[PDB]
Amino acid sequence: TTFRFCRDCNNMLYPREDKENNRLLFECRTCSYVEEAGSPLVYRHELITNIGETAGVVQDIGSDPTLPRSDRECPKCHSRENVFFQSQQRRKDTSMVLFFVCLSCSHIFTSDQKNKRTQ
Amino acid sequence: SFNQFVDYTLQDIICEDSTLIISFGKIYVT
Amino acid sequence: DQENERNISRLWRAFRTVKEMVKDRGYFITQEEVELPLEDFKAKYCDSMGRPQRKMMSFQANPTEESISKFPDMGSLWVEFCDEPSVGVKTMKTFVIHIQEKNFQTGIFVYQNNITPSAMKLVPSIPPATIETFNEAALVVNITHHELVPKHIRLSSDEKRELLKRYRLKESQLPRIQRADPVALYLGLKRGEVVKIIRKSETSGRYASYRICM
Amino acid sequence: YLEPGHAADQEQAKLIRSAIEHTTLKSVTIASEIYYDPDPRSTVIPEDEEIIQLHFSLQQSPWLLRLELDRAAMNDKDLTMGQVGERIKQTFKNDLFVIWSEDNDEKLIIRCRVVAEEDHMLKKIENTMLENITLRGVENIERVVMMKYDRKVPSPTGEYVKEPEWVLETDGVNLSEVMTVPGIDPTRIYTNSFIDIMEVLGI
Amino acid sequence: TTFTHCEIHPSMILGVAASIIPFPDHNQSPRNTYQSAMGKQAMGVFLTN
Amino acid sequence: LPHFSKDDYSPESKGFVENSYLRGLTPQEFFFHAMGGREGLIDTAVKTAETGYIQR
Amino acid sequence: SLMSCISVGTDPMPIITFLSEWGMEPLEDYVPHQSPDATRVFVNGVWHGVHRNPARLMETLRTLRRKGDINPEVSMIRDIREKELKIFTDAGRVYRPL
Amino acid sequence: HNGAPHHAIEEAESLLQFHVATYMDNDIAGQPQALQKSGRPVKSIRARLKGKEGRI
Amino acid sequence: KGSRFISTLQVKLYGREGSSARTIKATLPYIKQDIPIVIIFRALGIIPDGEILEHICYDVNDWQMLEMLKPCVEDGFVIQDRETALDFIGRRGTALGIKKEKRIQYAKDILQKEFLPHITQLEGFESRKAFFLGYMINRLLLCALDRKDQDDRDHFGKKRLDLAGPLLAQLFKTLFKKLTKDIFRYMQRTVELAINAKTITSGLKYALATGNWGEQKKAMSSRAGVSQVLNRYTYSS
Amino acid sequence: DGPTMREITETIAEAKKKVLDVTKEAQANLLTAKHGMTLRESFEDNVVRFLNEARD
DNA sequence: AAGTACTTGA
RNA sequence: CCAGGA
DNA sequence: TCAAGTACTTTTTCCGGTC
Ligand SMILES: [Zn+2]
Ligand SMILES: [Zn+2]
Repeated sequence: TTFRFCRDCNNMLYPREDKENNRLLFECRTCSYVEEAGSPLVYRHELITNIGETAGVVQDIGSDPTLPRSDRECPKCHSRENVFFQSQQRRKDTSMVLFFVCLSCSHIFTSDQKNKRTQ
Repeated sequence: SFNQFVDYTLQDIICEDSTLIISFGKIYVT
Repeated sequence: DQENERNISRLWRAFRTVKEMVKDRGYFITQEEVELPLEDFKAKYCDSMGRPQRKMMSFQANPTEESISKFPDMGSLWVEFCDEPSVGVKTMKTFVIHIQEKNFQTGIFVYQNNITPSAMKLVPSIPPATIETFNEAALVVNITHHELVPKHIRLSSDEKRELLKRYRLKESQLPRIQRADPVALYLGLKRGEVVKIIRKSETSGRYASYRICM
Repeated sequence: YLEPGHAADQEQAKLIRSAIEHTTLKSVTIASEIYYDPDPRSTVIPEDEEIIQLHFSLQQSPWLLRLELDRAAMNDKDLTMGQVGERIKQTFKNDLFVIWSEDNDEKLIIRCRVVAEEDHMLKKIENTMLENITLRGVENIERVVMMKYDRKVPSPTGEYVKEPEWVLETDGVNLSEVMTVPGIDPTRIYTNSFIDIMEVLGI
Repeated sequence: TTFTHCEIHPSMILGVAASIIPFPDHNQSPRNTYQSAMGKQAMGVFLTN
Repeated sequence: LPHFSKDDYSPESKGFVENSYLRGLTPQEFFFHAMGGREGLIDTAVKTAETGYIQR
Repeated sequence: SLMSCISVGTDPMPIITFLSEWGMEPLEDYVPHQSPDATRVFVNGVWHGVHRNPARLMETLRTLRRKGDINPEVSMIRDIREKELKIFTDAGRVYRPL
Repeated sequence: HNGAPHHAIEEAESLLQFHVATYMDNDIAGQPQALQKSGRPVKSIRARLKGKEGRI
Repeated sequence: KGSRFISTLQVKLYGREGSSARTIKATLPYIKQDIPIVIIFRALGIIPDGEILEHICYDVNDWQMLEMLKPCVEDGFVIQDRETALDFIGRRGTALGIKKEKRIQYAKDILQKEFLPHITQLEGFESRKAFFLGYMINRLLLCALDRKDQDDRDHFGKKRLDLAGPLLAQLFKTLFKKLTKDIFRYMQRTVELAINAKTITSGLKYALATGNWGEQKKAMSSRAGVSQVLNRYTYSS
Repeated sequence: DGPTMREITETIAEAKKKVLDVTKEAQANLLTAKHGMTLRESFEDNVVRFLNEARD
């Protein structure tokens, strides 16, 4: 989604349709502000989420002693130095796929041999 | 636990909401 | 074709069970009459589109020679179906007076979805004759046929009198079948009426229990 | 328990499993989206461009409800885009205009439009859709497992012989309804909830 | 290779009563739980005074 | 336990007591057996009154 | 257990005074989107502010304890993933020596 | 019998109602527990017959 | 230490997983109803949405959590300034405490003295208590978005053991305050040195003998078995 | 027996690998859940089953 | 911890 | 109540 | 009128001390 606020109010924006020119706007319900929409998408639900998997990957991730290490060669820098964890999306369903974070290039690679990622 | 109470805690209890129109100063334990 | 044929199967399955219940109650219905196939049901009670014509289905039934021996005052029965999913005071007043004029003893009304509280108020309006309401959906499956459902047999006034005499009982002391009980409904039991349940026993092979109506 | 004949037929078991195990529009949906697509004939989403080009050839709201279904999920609980779409169409009747991407097509999509003030209206329609629209199955009946129970039965020769059968195991109860289902033995059907047995089969 | 700390002695996970149980690593879990209840009722010199 | 790495689904991590009583238990085996052992003592304790009232 | 002890309860101020002096931006002046990766610092469930390089702060605080300057019964934890640093001067906490 | 102050009457009445109430049952919904001068509540007659330990 | 206001703040996510209009309201000490989070921030001084949202969600990217805040913004849309927010809080009593000047003055006191009493009970600390409430809403939503696990109510790290010292502390405080109000009684009587030292002694004496940790021969609910006779069967015992 | 103890140790040893094998299989997302079960639920069932098969 | 019985808002 | 026993 | 909330009810085997 990614929504905007009113400059002047800082209050949130409500969508208004410009019936005449068939176009979407964003009105402020505290002042007389109006701005045209960036995207046609107003609301996104998302039931089968993937946002949470690689959360809290601070560059300090290597400083956690609790995290386990592996000798897996990186897809980028080919470094056999990396820390690993499972999908941080705390759901029942969730697969046991592993996320490896490079102790040099910091690139996040997975063990998923069914699908190919970029997060 | 008891030592921390006598030495400190006990004094603090003696003077927190204590003072009445009469104040309570330093505590002594025999 | 679609999912039309399935509502037919269900109405036919329901009809078989109605016929089953009627024969069971103690009325003259044949086995070939019950065992009527689906194809034969279609080519009888379906219009010029194969849509079920429930008005045609409605039928009269008479007590078996055997039934008048046990229950002499057991009169004729009328079983009416309805093509209107919601049955109202208009269609009900028709059926109600029909039973009073044809001097019927009992009358069953098989309805698709509902019977308005307006129409339901005409149910106990014409005694000594009695009216019963059966939701078509319940009857799709004959519960009596189930593994766990044993033979219930309705006792006569004399048979009851004898039971109580033989066991030195007050009606209080007998185990009770609830008036609304699926089987008490299937048999059209009235308050005071007694059933004789014959169950199989891992103990004795055959065990006879009795239940009085609520 | 299955119908007398089709007792060893695993494919018959699956058929009933499918006909009884409850399925909602929610269980198949990846995500729902609300877009402002003002031309009913032409779409701002270039993906969908092809779906319109057909579900038009061989008046309505400019606000679009677009939901993506999961192919993997649409399969385990056997379903077609056609049959899913049909349920929505048959739920909202002539007050919702539905189009859907083909079972073949890469992404699985259902485009919906209504017949001043419409934003909140569609958010209600999507809640009705996910929570109230029943696709397959019977209510209260979830997780249906297939089971190969062993049954002792007399053989033609007389002796009692092991003749195992396919049996279904529910995660919920609805006696009245599952009994009236074609393909089962309504004479054999059992529930651990005796309160139900009492209510349906007598005391 | 990440080790931040080391255990002084693993036997220290035990309380006063369980610490008199000889080879508690060779007993079934509750038999140990039983002894750390019975020894409290065992006679002996409680204090020299 | 703090003696293990995160996301360890190994038998040794999730309570598999590899050893015989004759051989002896490792501290980890000992504590896990203790957790499992405590569960039975809890039901023995509870069941006792629940079971009593059922009887009544 | 034999080596278990229970925290007597110390004073939080020497630590709050120490923190501010060691790169701790006070909550009163926090601007979430400016410093968005900021490690949030708590002392007895009281959010005092944020810190930009916790790595170095955590090491300083640990050296402070291991020296005696920060009392040894004081608990300090750094959950890297959650971006949090919670400190406990608090009484009643059960501890063991390692 | 005397100069009825009419409110001091409905007052003295409601107190008697309470005593004759709390005598038979002291463990009533509307909380005042007719506590003996010792904090300890007064033992009602109902309490005496109430299950396991006590009469029946 | 100091009175110990056992006021527990609940931040409630109304609506279930699959219900429309999932609002966030919070039950404030001495206020009958649960106030929609927004009004609380407004009563605190954080007036425009987005300034409010900044305190809750820390990542401007995270659309998922932000959509979840839109209903709250709609719920608090009625109240637009700090004053009208305090009145709305003041309206919902208490009892009600009828009078416009009275209710707005109340809400001030509740937010200062009963709302989040740790942190500070002082005046000018709205900024601190706002960011905290926002940290709480962040955690409420983080769990509802299935990113964090529900809190383990049985984690030993989240438990404390009150030994002899804190136990005595609780009881001594109770009695010294009872002495303070007996000091006030003899000062009121003196319309112009009679401080009963018995209350402190006999009080501690009662508690430690009976093990009924409270005041005094009129104990219940008091916690019996706090103080007990030392087992001297064997040394280990 | 000395060799029975070698034979026992090597029974656990092979079951320990069988478990790692299902773990590696699950981490590589190749595991296919049993109808009416989590991918994880299905895995734990297998692990638990091998380890018991082993103890016995 | 799980009920009956009664009361309250849509 | 408190502590214990099968 | 009918779901959902409210009050208020109810139990838990047998056998010294210190008060
Ligand atoms: Zn504005
Ligand atoms: Zn790399």
